[PDB]
Amino acid sequence: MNIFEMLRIDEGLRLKIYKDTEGYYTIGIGHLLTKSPSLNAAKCELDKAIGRNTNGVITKDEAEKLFCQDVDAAVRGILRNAKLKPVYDSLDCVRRAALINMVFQMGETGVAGFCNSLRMLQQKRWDEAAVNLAKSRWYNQTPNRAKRVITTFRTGTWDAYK
Ligand SMILES: [Cl-]
Ligand code: NA
Repeated sequence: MNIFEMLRIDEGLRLKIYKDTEGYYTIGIGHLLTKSPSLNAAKCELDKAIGRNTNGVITKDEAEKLFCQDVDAAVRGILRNAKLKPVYDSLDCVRRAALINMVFQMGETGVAGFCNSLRMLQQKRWDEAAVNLAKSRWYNQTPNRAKRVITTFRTGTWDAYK
């Protein structure tokens, strides 16, 4: 069990363009295509991201390649961010996955704005971090996923993904 398996559980897999929980055109394993309401714009982004004329449908291999790149981009966003890197560096491998999961879902800037939660995580105040992380739009809008990620921070185990 690892960051790829964890996000595959949380994001699912769709080979045709769908809308994410915010209503944004998405494909694959949670690959955001655009925030524009135009499905044509989403199709351009898809074709640009895949390197061929897709007409809104990709293969599982293409979805997994986007997923590889997206996980890498989440880690890169963490490592380049002055607020996120010290937290990441302080965490064990399982909790690092939980932080990557948040960045994959919400982006570097959004997660870097959890300033109190980030301090509690760095100080290994797990129960207090868990309570603070739930005081968020994130928890309220996607509570089942947030609960799994928070449980991962609270326990340092994969128990919520079993
Ligand atoms: Cl959810
Ligand atoms: Na939707």
